[PDB]
Amino acid sequence: MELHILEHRVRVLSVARPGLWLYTHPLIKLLFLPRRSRCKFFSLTETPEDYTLMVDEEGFKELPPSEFLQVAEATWLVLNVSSAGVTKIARSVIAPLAEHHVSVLMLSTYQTDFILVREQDLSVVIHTLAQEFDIYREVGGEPVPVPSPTVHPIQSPQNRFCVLTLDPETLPAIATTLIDVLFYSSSITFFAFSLIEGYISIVMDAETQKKFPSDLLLTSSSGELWRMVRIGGQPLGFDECGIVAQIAGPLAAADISAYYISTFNFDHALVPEDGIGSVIEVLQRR
Amino acid sequence: MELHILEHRVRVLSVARPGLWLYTHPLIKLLFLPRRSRCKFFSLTETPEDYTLMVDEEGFKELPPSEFLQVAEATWLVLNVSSHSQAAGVTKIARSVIAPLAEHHVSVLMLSTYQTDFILVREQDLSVVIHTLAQEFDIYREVGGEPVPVTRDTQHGPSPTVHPIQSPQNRFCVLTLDPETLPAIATTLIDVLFYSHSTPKESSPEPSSITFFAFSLIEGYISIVMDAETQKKFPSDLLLTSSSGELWRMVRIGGQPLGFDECGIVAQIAGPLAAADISAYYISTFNFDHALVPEDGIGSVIEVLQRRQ
Ligand SMILES: NC(=[NH2+])NCCC[C@H](N)C(=O)O
Ligand SMILES: NC(=[NH2+])NCCC[C@H](N)C(=O)O
Repeated sequence: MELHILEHRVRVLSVARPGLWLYTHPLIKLLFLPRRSRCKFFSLTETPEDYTLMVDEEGFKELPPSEFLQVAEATWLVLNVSSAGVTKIARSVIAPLAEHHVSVLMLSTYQTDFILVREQDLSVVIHTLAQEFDIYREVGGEPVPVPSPTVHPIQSPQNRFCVLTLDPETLPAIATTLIDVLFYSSSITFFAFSLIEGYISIVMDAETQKKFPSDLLLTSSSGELWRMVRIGGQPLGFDECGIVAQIAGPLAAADISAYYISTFNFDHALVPEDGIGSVIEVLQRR
Repeated sequence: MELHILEHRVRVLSVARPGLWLYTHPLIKLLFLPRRSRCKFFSLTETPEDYTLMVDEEGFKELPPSEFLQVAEATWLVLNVSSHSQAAGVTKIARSVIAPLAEHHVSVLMLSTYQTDFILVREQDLSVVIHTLAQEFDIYREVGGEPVPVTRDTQHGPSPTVHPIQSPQNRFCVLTLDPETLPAIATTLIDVLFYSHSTPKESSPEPSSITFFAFSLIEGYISIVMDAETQKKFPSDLLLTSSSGELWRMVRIGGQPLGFDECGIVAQIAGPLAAADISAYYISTFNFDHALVPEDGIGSVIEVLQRRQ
């Protein structure tokens, strides 16, 4: 098993909903126009609270400072396990990093699971994981060999979610709908779009999927729908460890698959829709 | 022949290039989202100076005031002559519409599109317009999308002058599009309009290039005026031309910003072009006027227009 430190230096941002209009011009650029910036890591998540942006240093330069725009304190590095679910790395990655006081942010996409850590913790990350993983650093597309735990409240909306991908050539065909959804539109709004290393991933409501032109959004498991578990009552911050470990741990022990996405304020786990009853019950035992 | 007063009340605006960030949200909406606006008249023209908007009262509400937004005084009414019974465009109406309105001191704004030629007049001038044109035209007013017969019914700018002209070397296309195919060109249209390098604002009788891009959605119909080089950026089988071979040269009519009060600017261009039977589309922007003539006729046009007095 290999751990890869990817060639991305990511900043974590919050755009306040009343001030999204101001970032329309830079965000349209990052969403749709790859020749217009050197951005290679772009992730946008809409929640009721805010729009969460995970973006590299180059994409970060597109976004001017304002009262509507929060920036998390550190530069984040991106981790990836190779040879689509967080359950499989709960014991090997998530729990050991939580135990060694390394704070994470999660980004599950259609393609793979990204684990983000702060630049300051890389030495601790390597030390913790060098024994189990062959650790590689991505340079020029080539692999090169190298704050107190709390039980958090959980809730599940009735929304049914799809984890989707797209042929990068067909992105222009969904542009107007994606613009409409993002900038102009128990229930909780959740919309995630990411463009990472040319790969498109979209997390979407079943009702929102109806708005898109047919036969463009692709998935290997068509009709596989996911229920959301929202994690935290208060805003979670970026210092507290063991939050992902509280969720992925019991789910791995029950052998239930999960996507995991961290927003600026809250954590979000996606579980198979018919297994939601088992999931709530399993997590109730912490 | 008939003259139709269309069912539109228009405001004329200028968004300065440095203020594009503030207006991207309202502009994208008006361009691509017909369900989210009651707007039935939207015209956007990119120049090096600005973005000129001609928009109805409903679309006008989407645009908040700022140091980057300039709005003309008047509410404008839209006139149209359907004439298909020889030279094309505003040349068809130079003698019948444009010259008489100038003589009776009615200031105009022109918007030639793929479909037809729109003549914009200030609301306060409608009585004079009808009186000037009733003898030649059967005048109708659009009410609920149906024609209704019209039987009822001081200068504050600079003196009329001969305005300096220049002809940029760009080759322009007048294009339409199936409205159902607008989503397919959206990203390219966005890229061209809002994210491209434009020609500097800072003389030449024939400059190499000027930035000029016109898009309009009026009563469901799309019109695009575009550089021939710019056309290559778009996907292949979507833009519709109706021309095989010959394109259009711009004559920019300028000097000082033309304002909205001086009359006889369109007349001093369209009048001689009619006398020389040259096809002309004519687009007014916030600051300047733009005549499009057949590219092979450009030498004749310049020669004709330099005999103005
Ligand atoms: N803003 C957030 N979503 N914070 C929670 C992320 C997970 C937490 N830092 C952990 O290491 O377990
Ligand atoms: N802003 C302008 N483009 N003004 C010039 C428009 C033509 C002028 N008002 C005329 O009646 O002849």
